Amino acid sequence: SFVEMVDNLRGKSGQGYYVEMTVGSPPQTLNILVDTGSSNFAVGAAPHPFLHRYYQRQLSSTYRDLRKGVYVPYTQGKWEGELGTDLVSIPHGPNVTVRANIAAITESDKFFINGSNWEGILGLAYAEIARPDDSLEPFFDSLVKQTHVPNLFSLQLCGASVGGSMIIGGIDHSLYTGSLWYTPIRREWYYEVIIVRVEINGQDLKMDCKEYNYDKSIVDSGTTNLRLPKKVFEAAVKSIKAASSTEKFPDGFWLGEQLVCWQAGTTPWNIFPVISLYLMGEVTNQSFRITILPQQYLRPVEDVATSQDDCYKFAISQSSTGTVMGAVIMEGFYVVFDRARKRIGFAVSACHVHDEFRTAAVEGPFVTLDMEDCGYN
Ligand SMILES: COCc1cc2cc(c1)C(=O)N[C@H]([C@H](O)CNCc1cccc(C(C)C)c1)C[C@H](C)CCCCCCCN2
Repeated sequence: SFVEMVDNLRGKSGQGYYVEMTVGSPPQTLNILVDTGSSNFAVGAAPHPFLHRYYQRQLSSTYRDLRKGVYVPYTQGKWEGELGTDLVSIPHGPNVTVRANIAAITESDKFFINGSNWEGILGLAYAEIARPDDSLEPFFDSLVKQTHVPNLFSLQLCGASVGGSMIIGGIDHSLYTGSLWYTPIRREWYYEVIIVRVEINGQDLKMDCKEYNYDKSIVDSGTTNLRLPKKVFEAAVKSIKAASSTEKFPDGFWLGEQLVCWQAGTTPWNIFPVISLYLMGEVTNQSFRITILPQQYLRPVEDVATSQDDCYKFAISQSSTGTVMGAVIMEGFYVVFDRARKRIGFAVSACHVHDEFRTAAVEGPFVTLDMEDCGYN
C-alpha cells in the first residue's frame, strides 16, 4: 500500500523537505520538515512573522500538558517551548493515529524561514540525542510501539520547486534502479556511518581514514550541504580548484558566500570532478561507493540580477563537528533507514541527476582492509 505515500514530500531548494501531518482533535493541518539529523517533534504554537499557521493546543480536546519546558539548539537556529502530547496522523502516510510527544514552540531564533511553507519539524533519529534528555520518546519510536508499522522508513529526495517521497514502514521498489547497498549504523543516536575512502575524479585523497569520520559522520536530511572536517575540506577544495582552474572564481565562492554565473545553458560541468565516498559494507573487508556529480554540489540559486544566467552556490562547506551527508548528497539516491536491522541502504534513485557523459552511481563490492580503524574514538 506504499503507492499512497509516493510524492508526499514538497520543499523549496535550500529550505528542507516537508510532509503534511495533522495534530489534535479535531485535526489541525501543518507542514512538518523531515529531519534525520535530530530527534524532537516540534511545531509552531504561537504567532511568528514567518508562520502562516500554528498549533492551537486550546482547540484540541486530546491535548495533554506535560508541564515541563524544552529547548533545542541546532547548528543553525534554535527554539524553546512547552512539552505535551496529542494525537498525530499523516494523511499521505499509513492509516494510523499515534499519541506522540509534541514540543509546542513559543519562541525561536533563526529557525523558521521567511516564506518556507513549513511550520514544524519531525526529528527521525534516536532517543539518545533527544532534548531535554533520552526519556522523551521520539515520534517514530511511538509509531512503531503503538501500531503494526514496521521499524523502517525510506527517503527519496529529488533535486531542483522540489519534491520527493517518504515511504513510512517499507521500501517501494518503483523508486530506484539497480541494487541496494547497505552500510552499518555505527551507533543508534544520529544516523552514524563510517566513511572508509574518498576519491575525486578517481584519485585517492590518501588521508588517514579517521580524518573522514573526525569526530563522526552522519546522514542528515535536515542540512543542505556536504559538510566536511577541516582537514578533509581543505584537501577537497584544493583538488576541485585544480580540476576547474580553466576558469576562475572569487575566493568567496569557495566559502559558500558569493554565487557564480554563466550564460544560460553554458555551465561547464565537465571541468568539475566527481566525488566518490566509500562506505563500510555488511561483510568482512567489504565496502561500496556512492558517486556524486557536480550538479549535486553546485546548488542552483535564483539570479538576484536582471540577466537570466545560470547561477550556483558551492554546496560543500567546512565543519568542526564531523562529516554531514546532507540533502545535496541524498538527492538522486534512494536511502533506506533500516532501523530494524541497524543499517542504511543506498541505491540510484528514479529521480536521478543527468550529466551528459557521467552518471551518479552506487557500486560494489570493493575490498578494503582494516575498515574498523576508520572509526574515531
Ligand atoms: C552549513 O551548515 C549550516 C546549516 C545549514 C542547514 C541546516 C543546518 C545547518 C541545521 O542546523 N540543520 C538542523 C539539523 O537538525 C542538524 N542536524 C545535526 C545536528 C547538529 C547540532 C545539534 C543537533 C541536535 C539537535 C541533535 C543535531 C535542522 C534545521 C534546524 C532545520 C531547519 C532549517 C532547514 C533548512 C536549512 C538547511 N541547511
